[PDB]
Amino acid sequence: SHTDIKVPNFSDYRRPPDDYSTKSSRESDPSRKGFSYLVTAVTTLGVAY
Amino acid sequence: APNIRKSHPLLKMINNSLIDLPAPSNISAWWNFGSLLAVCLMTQILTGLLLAMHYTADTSLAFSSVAHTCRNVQYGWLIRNLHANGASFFFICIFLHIGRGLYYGSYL
Amino acid sequence: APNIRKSHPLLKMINNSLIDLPAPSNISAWWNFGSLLAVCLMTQILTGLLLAMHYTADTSLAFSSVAHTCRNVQYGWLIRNLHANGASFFFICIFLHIGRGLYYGSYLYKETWNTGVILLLTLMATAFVGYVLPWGQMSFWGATVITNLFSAIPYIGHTLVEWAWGGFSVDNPTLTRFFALHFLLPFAIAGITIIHLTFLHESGSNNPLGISSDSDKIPFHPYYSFKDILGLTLMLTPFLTLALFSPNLLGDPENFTPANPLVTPPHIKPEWYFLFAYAILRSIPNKLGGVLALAASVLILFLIPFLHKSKQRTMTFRPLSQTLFWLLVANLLILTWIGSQPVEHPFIIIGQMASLSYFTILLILFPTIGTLENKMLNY
Amino acid sequence: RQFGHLTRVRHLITYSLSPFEQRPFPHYFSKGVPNVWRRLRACILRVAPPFLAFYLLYTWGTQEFEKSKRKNPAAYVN
Amino acid sequence: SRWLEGIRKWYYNAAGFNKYGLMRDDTIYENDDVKEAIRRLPENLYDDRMFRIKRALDLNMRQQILPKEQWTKYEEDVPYLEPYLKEVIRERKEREEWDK
Amino acid sequence: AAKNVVTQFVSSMSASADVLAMSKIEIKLSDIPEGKNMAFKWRGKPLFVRHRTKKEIDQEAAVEVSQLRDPQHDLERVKKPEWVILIGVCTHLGCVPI
Amino acid sequence: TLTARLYSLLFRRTSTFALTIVVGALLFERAFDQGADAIYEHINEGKLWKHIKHKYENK
Amino acid sequence: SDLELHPPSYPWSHRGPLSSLDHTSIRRGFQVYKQVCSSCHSMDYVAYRHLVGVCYTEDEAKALAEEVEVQDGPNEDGEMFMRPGKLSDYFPKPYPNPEAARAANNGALPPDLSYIVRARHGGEDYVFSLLTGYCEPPTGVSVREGLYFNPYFPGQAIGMAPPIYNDVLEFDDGTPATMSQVAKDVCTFLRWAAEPEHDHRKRMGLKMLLMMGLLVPLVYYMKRHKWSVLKSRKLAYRPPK
Amino acid sequence: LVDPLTTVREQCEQLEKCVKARERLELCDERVSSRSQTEEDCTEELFDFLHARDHCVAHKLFNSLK
Ligand code: HEM
Ligand code: HEM
Ligand code: HEM
Ligand code: HEM
Ligand SMILES: CCCCC[C@H]1C(=O)O[C@@H](C)[C@H](NC(=O)c2cccc(NC=O)c2O)C(=O)O[C@H](C)[C@@H]1OC(=O)CC(C)C
Ligand SMILES: CCCCC[C@H]1C(=O)O[C@@H](C)[C@H](NC(=O)c2cccc(NC=O)c2O)C(=O)O[C@H](C)[C@@H]1OC(=O)CC(C)C
Repeated sequence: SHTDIKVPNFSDYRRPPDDYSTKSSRESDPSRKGFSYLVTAVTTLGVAY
Repeated sequence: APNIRKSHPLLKMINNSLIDLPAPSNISAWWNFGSLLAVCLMTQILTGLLLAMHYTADTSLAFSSVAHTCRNVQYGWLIRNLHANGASFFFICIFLHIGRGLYYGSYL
Repeated sequence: APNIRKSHPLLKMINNSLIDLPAPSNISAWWNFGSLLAVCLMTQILTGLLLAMHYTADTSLAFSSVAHTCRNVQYGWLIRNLHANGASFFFICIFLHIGRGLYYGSYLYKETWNTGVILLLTLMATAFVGYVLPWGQMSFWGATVITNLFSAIPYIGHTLVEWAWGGFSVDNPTLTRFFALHFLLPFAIAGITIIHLTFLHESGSNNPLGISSDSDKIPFHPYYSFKDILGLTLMLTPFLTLALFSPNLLGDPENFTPANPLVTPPHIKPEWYFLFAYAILRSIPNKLGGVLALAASVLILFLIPFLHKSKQRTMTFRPLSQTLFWLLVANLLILTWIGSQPVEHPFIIIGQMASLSYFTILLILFPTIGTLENKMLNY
Repeated sequence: RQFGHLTRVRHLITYSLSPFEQRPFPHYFSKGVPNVWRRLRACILRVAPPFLAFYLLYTWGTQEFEKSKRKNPAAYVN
Repeated sequence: SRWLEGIRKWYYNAAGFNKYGLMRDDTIYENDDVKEAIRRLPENLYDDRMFRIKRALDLNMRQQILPKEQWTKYEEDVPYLEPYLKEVIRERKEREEWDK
Repeated sequence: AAKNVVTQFVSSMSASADVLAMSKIEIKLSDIPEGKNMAFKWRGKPLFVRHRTKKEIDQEAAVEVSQLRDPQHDLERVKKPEWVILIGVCTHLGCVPI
Repeated sequence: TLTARLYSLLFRRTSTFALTIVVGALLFERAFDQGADAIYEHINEGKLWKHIKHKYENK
Repeated sequence: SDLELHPPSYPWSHRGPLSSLDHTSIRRGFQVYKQVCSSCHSMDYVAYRHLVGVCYTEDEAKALAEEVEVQDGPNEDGEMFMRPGKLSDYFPKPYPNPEAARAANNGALPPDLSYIVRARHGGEDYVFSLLTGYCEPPTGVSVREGLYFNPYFPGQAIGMAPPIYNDVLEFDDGTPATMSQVAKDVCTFLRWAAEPEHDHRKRMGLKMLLMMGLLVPLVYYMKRHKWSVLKSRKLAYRPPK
Repeated sequence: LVDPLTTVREQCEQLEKCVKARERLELCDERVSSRSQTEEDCTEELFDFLHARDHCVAHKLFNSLK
């Protein structure tokens, strides 16, 4: 049917060790984005130069 | 499409800007100015491209070069003449083209 | 449309060729080659346009001018370096781009492919000129053969040349009229390239498996835009490395000696990105044959689409033709070596040989190993 | 060709995670590097051969040439 | 002396298109004939093929393949389209001949 | 109209209305001893003037004229066999023979 | 906690982000150069004119 | 016989993709050119102007260029006239024209050494060798009247007599003016001469390399960051039955 | 004043290869200057020497130069 459907396990498979249930994904990633962004922020920077 | 004049990426453009293009029935000469402007753009690019075949951009040679390009190159003189004048026919048409456009509010 | 990215005649084009363009999900680097080719077209047009700001097309001033453009103009030296090398990064990417296309039968998008050839041809053409410009020993003598190379065409030949270049011998005129072509041509490449992509878009981009991709296809922007910016920096680093560390690494030094109409350098090795066909030309002793060989040496790409027999598009599942392929890519890397090599028995033969496998591998082997593999599948 | 007119696709459930909720890095040393080799070793025996062959034909060719240059101690023993 | 049978088996695993997990026919370039062929396919097999292709693509796009297990075995490869495709072709060849 | 405009803007290149005729040059034959070849600056392309040896002249005659690409005996191409003169321009694609 | 402090304050508002790219670039420049220049020069002690400028300006 | 000898590689002080030119050495390299080569070897693409800030001082080069008079523009009565070489003049030509030089150098044409280093495969390595490397032709081999054997030169017969021996000059800095030594200094010069950008060009290369290093990964993350949406992804075919 | 070159060519002229070469030459030399009519030339042999000599000449020469 459709109830029989699940989002498979992406845990270790991918997922940063700040994401493995039992605790808000929020508060956590609103830190992670900084990083991935940090890079970009930098690349942009490096590029400017 | 059995058409082709419409089923070909390139070919369509043409049969869509020169053939099949809907244009108002009533249109004065003041509408040619533009198609002319093109012909200038061409006549200029063609002649000048060809005149550059003999130009020598450099103070000491620059002036003469042209003279040479005229006196020495077959019809080189004709090329120049045509060029310097296309310049004008070019500005003329442009000046008229702007006219027309101004007084038919094509500027809309 | 509240969109705008789609409601604006100009603006749409962009958000229709860089954003929103459906591209296959699975695409190897061999797909960047092209976006790169562009960057070359640019780097070339930008630098050269800028280098022309100092060039002085005229025998007596031509050589020096460049030197001046280097020694005198701030970073003028950098500009040159970059330019002469873009030439290569340009031919490299093109040479790879053609590779990829060949071995994924992208040549099935025919038009997009045929236009491609034209580009090559032109890129080969424009690069021929321009190199004449600095008017070095090479510049000159290249001008004299390549041009004279049209000697072969009967009736209209001897004449077409004594016109090709200025009067009756590569001299000042030929130079000025070359600069012009060079200054002009690139802009043609740019145009055709537009025509090239147009034809493409008509038919989505290929994809390495050679099977429909509608099943997947991702929005060009988010993905491939980045992927290009990346590949930009990747095959940008080498090209720059060269230009800042060993510029003339690829550039024959013999050309550092101003032209002498009287003495062609013993050891005239054409530019690397030309050697293959070069070899082919000399290994077929007959003016005409020599030229003819050459003619088809490159003008053969036009036939690849007709010399396709595999029931499958790409050849990732065609291990047979697959190695035949590298037999080709190497058979090319060979012709090249044999091109940068003087004419003696150790070579020569090797030459005309590879300069035989070349054709056959294309004209015959491929299509044969082609149908064959289909039958090894009951097709 | 644009989007929404590509293919009649039925019954394909796909699950993907935001890039910020997953890690781009990825899993090198687990699936990463392994597959790399899974490939060097897969095509090495299909690519390298011809290149190798060239090499030989290159060396051979060069040596021989460099040889045909040196004198035959016996082109004149007298 | 050497079985074409024995051979095909070779080529099949050699082509290794089954490593992605898609039948022979799932590969044949899509030309006019095939398209018409596939357009004649029963909806069952169609969606089947689709997914197999999308999966194939998804793999390919990840550079990774299918576990040694899931590869499809030569003898079990299902020529799901060859039959339709053939009629097609002859249908055509029949027409092409009649128009002369 | 076109026919001409074309012809016109086609000769707007061929030739150049600038032609010379230095067809006349004086050479001190003693500048070229036996066995060597001197090159001269002549009419837009090089000019070869050579002093041939007894042997040189001898083998050039012993040449298998019938088996030649461009059959011509040495003696029908030069007046004084000890003296051979040529346009230092290769016929293939225009380089200077060494 | 840097990264978090950063995001919230610097990378969140597309308005801000940019602003740090700029002020950042200015800093990266100034620093990258001095660093580069030094790395370079040092790898060439006593060879540069800056280094011999002195036998007509001492050292 | 197209038989030739290929020049051995010397660890020049400036070979390193990151190593500039020993400006001190060029200074001498200059002097050796000025004092011994600039009497046969023209060097049209350089000019005292350059030396300033690279191996000489403004006042140094100025007085350095005074050292030569140059033919200059028309009078009022219009006539070439000589006058003190300014700072902007180009290194003096030894001969009014080539064929003039050829008539001064036993029928040979001493090539201009502006781009010599990069006009001959081998550059300095070649040039150096060539200079420091003459000798008696082995047997059976005979160089004709006016030429001088030098194995490293194609034909082995050069029209240039060994132009450099010990002491030929005296580097005012107190440097053993040995052949090997001077000949070195001439080559390091011939290099800068051929491409003044050298240093500026490598330094640049340095930075260029530190940006690739820094930029490419950054965008690589970004490329992966963005693709993870797909790399991660998972399919599944769920028909009803 | 002594040229570090000549000194370093002294040492080098002694390395095994030079000797095994310098010899190879010496013979040829007096092998050709011993006959009246011979096309042989001891160039090749000469190079082999040089080639080898200067090779180390380089590995060390620039050490004594300023
Ligand atoms: C001064 C230190 C000096 C250098 C350096 C030098 C070098 C040099 C080169 C590299 C060449 C030849 C390269 C080639 O393969 O053709 C060259 C050529 C000639 N030179 Fe020289 N030379 C130096 C000094 C001098 C001096 C003072 C004279 C005049 C006495 C002189 C002359 C010539 C001549 C002649 C040649 C011709 C070579 C030929 O065509 O055979 N050089 N020099
Ligand atoms: C857009 C149209 C063009 C304009 C408005 C134009 C106008 C001019 C003008 C007025 C001059 C000076 C002519 C004179 O002395 O009277 C000129 C000169 C020249 N133009 Fe153009 N030009 C145009 C395009 C071109 C093109 C496309 C080329 C080649 C790329 C070109 C190459 C030259 C050359 C060779 C000269 C120098 C010789 C001469 O002065 O006649 N021109 N052009
Ligand atoms: C399509 C790409 C281009 C190619 C393939 C190309 C290639 C070349 C090449 C190889 C040379 C010789 C460089 C050398 O001496 O090593 C050259 C020279 C030159 N090119 Fe281009 N060029 C291109 C575009 C341009 C453009 C767009 C212009 C300007 C319209 C330009 C202007 C020049 C100039 C000024 C020279 C002379 C100075 C020099 O030799 O470096 N080039 N070009
Ligand atoms: C003028 C320079 C050229 C540029 C800038 C250019 C650009 C493009 C680009 C970006 C694409 C998109 C997909 C890809 O990157 O591979 C493309 C595709 C293609 N180009 Fe070019 N191209 C050029 C020259 C050529 C040449 C010389 C050939 C001729 C053999 C060629 C053949 C193709 C083919 C077969 C495709 C379509 C199939 C596919 O993308 O998988 N292109 N080209
Ligand atoms: C391969 C050839 C493709 C054809 C390109 C060519 C094409 O637009 O051709 C016409 C339609 C164009 N004018 C008109 O359509 C037009 C429109 C309304 C009324 C009239 N007549 C008045 O009574 C017109 O004449 C005219 O102005 O030329 C342009 C502008 C263009 O060409 C220019 O880019 C060329 C420049 C870029 C060199
Ligand atoms: C105002 C700017 C408009 C943008 C023009 C610009 C536009 O087509 O930009 C991309 C899409 C084009 N390549 C691709 O789309 C592309 C397609 C499939 C895969 C990849 N990536 C591989 O992984 C691609 O990168 C790339 O090859 O540049 C062309 C060709 C054109 O630009 C050229 O005319 C410029 C020349 C004429 C000077």
